[PDB]
Amino acid sequence: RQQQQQLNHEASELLEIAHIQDDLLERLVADPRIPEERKAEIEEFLDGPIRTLTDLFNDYADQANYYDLCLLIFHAADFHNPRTIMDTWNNLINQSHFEAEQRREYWEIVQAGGDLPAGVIAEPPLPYVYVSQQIQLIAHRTSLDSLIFPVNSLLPVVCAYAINNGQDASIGADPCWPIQLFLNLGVPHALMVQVLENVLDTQEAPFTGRRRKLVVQWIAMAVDMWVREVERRGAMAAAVMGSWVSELLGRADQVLTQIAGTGATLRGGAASDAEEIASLRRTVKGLKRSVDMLLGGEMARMSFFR
Amino acid sequence: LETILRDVKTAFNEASSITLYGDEIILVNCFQPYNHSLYKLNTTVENWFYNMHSETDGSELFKYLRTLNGFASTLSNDVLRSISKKFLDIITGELPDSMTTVEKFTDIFKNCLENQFEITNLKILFDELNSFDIPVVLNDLINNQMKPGIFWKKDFISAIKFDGFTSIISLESLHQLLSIHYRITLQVLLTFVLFDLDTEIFGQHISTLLDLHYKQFLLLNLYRQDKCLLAEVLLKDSSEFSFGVKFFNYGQLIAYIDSLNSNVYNTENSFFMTFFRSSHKNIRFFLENVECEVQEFMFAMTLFSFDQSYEIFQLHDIWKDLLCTFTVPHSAFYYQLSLLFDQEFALKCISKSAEYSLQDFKEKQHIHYLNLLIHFEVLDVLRLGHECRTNFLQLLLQEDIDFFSTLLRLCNAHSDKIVDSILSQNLRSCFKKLYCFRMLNAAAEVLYQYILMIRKRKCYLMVINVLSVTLTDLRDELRG
Amino acid sequence: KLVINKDMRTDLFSPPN
Amino acid sequence: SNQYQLPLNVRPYTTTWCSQSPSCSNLLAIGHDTGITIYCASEEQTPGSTGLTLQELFTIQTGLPTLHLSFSSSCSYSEPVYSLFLACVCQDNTVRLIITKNETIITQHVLGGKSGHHNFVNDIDIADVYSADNRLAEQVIASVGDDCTLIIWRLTDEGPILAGYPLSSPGISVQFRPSNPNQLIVGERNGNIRIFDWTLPWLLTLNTLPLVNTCHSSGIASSLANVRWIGSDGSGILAMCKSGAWLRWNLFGPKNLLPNVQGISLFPSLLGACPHPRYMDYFATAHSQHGLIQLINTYEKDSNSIPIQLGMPIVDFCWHQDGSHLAIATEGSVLLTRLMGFT
Repeated sequence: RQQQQQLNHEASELLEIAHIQDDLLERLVADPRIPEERKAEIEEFLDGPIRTLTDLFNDYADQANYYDLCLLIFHAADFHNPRTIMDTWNNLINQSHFEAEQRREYWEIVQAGGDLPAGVIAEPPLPYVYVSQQIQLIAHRTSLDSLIFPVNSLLPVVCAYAINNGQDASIGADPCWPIQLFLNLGVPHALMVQVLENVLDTQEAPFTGRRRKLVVQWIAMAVDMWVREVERRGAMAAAVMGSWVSELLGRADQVLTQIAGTGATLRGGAASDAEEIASLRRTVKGLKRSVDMLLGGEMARMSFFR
Repeated sequence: LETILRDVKTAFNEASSITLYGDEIILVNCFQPYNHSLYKLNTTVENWFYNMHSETDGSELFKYLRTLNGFASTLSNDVLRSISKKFLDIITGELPDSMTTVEKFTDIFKNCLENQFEITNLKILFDELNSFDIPVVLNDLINNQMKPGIFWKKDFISAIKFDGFTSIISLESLHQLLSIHYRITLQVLLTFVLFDLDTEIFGQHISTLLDLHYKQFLLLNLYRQDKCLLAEVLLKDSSEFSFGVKFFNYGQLIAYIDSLNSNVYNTENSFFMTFFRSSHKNIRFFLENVECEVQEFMFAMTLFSFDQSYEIFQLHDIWKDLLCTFTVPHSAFYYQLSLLFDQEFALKCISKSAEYSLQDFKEKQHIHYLNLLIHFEVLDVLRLGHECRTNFLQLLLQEDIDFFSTLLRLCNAHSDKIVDSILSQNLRSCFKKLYCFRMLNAAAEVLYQYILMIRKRKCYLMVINVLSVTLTDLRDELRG
Repeated sequence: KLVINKDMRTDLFSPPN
Repeated sequence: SNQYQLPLNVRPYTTTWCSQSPSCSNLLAIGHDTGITIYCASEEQTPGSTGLTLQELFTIQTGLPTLHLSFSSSCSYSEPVYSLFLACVCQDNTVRLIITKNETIITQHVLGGKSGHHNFVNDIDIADVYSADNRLAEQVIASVGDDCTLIIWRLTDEGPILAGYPLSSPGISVQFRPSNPNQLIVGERNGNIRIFDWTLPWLLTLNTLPLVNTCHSSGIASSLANVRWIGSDGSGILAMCKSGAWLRWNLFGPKNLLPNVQGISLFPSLLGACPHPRYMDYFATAHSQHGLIQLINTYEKDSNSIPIQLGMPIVDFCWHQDGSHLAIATEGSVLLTRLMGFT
């Protein structure tokens, strides 16, 4: 069995590298922004024996700014470097945002009569939709167990992008879209709330001032899903949550009381979000109630008939 | 970095040619594109500044300034900074308005100057100082040289379009002038703290100087904090000259710079604080400084962008939200703060406001408080409160559903209509039977019987104990 | 085994020789 | 090193030994978000590696954050009962003196509002002043803030005497002179350093800004972190910049024309220097953000000694009076570490 596994493992690693190399070669040959003279040179060195991950990264993936394949390379190489990983995530998000904005612009010109730039093939997804498509494609290929998904660093960055680029209600997007994304991808509920707590305590920009209203809304949505999950898992077994989650919702209520007060005394006139915040207060209290009941004994009596 | 920056600058600035801007303006064009040097005719005071260790002759005022610099130049930078700070403190009230001038000067001396200079240089300075007719020289310095002129508009050609060149040349020139002013003002003030100069006779001058020093400091601070912003607020200050200026000779230029000086020493502070808010760190010095009702609120919103902020705000009484809050004018303010930090500050403010207040507002506040508490008792409180929007409560309890159960148990223990019914319905929506029983403490019995329609024995038993016809039936069933 | 070396590469956007 | 945990919900802000009073020098106070906690340091048998362990004695609840903390000479022990006097700064921008018998606050004085500082308070210190007859005549607290004010708060036999003095810039540190309570030092953010006789212009002002050796440019912003007296007669003055640049001046003989010595720490010093209570030439400074501590010798005996590196940020630190032990508060704990060389 040992000799079998060692060969199955060598073939699995070399197959992972080979697919990366094939994805690169195909993309480079098809890229409009690559001169023909270079493409023939790329085809010579990549359509043959499998190359090392260093070369694939330095000589090709990094030169062409294929940041998604850079991340797959950091995964195949067991690359321990959080800072470079996050730099690559930041470049991939920004590159995709600019590409989505460009395609929506070209569209708006068609729907208005103008002419596109020469050699531009004529309702493309909003930028936050194309961005999260990129995150999904990588996650399914790396399985979320990778070091290219440090949720403690990657979730705040994605939330930062949503704020600093208005990927919120103004354009008709769900303001909780970053949370939906990572939950559906299979991030455990406890880890989400744990990170969101750290976002709220440290107050790193842009998560500052009255925009912590949005952080509280994410916490509300995450805890809500967590409660639903626990209730579902209890019914499941008929046929972890600590007091820290309750404390976190209390502080969240205090943040909302602070934001509303500051909003009422702003220069130029009171803030327009008065009832929007009053609603969030009710939701947060409802969640603290549910969490308090579960913590107080209703969680050990979930498999029992009522 | 220090060195490379200096060298790169120096390189970029290598001289290449002369251009006579306007009629008579000496301009030098440098090796690096976008780099030019203007050579500006000095004003009187600037000539004094740039020729301390030279001017053979000089007026009385010059000689006086030279001797003041002769003493002040022996002090170190840390000492001088600590003295400047103290002069700010006199205006800010950090040195209480309650103190006499002599007392503030004594404070300053003991804390900043004592043991920090050579007594020999003090003697030199005192001697030299005794030759001057001080009131006259100070009069000429403050009321002629430094405090600029009232204008009846003296043709500063109004620019039709933004002129970036004259903009930066103006700002840099202003900065040089005010830096020089700053150094002079500080040296004179210094002489006022060191010697027994009648604090009543010179009371006017001293307060003018402390007023001027302060303004100087502020400007210079803003200059190095954000030049673009400073320029923008300083040119949108003058209405007819909103776009900028053109100058074709040295007189027009000097007159424009002086004009800006006037602006600084005399509507500006508000326009600039407003534009800024719409330089975080500086405005702390300058909300401790430049603030000393309106200043209070400014201090609040600035210190929020948390303990100090909340305290000040309460004691007294993003931009869009602030405007809304102002229009509303405590509840609104706290709600806004909570929203903006959504954290400790937020939660605290929200809770405090909610407490001070105690359909939409009520519900929102309640929900917020409950959520915050469950994140960090609260449940039972809110419930009893609202009882004394039913579906809302149904949803809140829906979120609640272990901690919730514990809280309910606690409430029941304490006790030993609408609320009861809602609870029963939610519970009806092992575990289930238990919760139902606990709450109803007939409903229990009914639920158990329904579920039954080891487990059997346990149920029959529980039923019999609770009841203590039914018992007989249960016994017969267990025996059958 | 991966080794990043941004120093000496080959200009991906320039032809050879 | 031995490590002693602070309570789970206690966030430390400040750590200081009671070196100011020999009766109580084994007392350690931690100011945190709900008050001030007192620990006792004892010689266990241990191994004589760290022959010193920490015993947590009690916790004084105040209900709000404590940012700065200073014991007074008035501290005493009795059998058992501790009689404490603490100066500190609270979240409401007040400066307070709290007098206790163990964890119970029997007495409290508060200086705040407009009568107090008009901005953030940056530092505080306390000394006991006795008359000629040698009863306790006054307790004197000095504090500095961002309102460009230095405040001298004297509590006397006939009651409180308050005085304010203006500063040319925000006050960032203050400390009375050792063996001479008549003199004190005040630090301005801008680099100014004031020597002051409060019994009385104020006597002297040095400045570190223009003195930077510039062999290596200390940078554009070299905000003054700290100035402290050194020696037991307060024979010297040490100033440290945020940049790590430090300078030392002595006060005796002949005429003087520059600072006596100057240098630069390997790292920035956000918290400033903590001079050794027994070896004038030595002081400690932290890279608080990465959790390293450099030990510096003024006469260059040092050659970069970094006895302490944690894998965590350092919140504060201070020397035990014995000169070989160090107490360090981190974000969730306090460590007592013994450097064998100083024994």
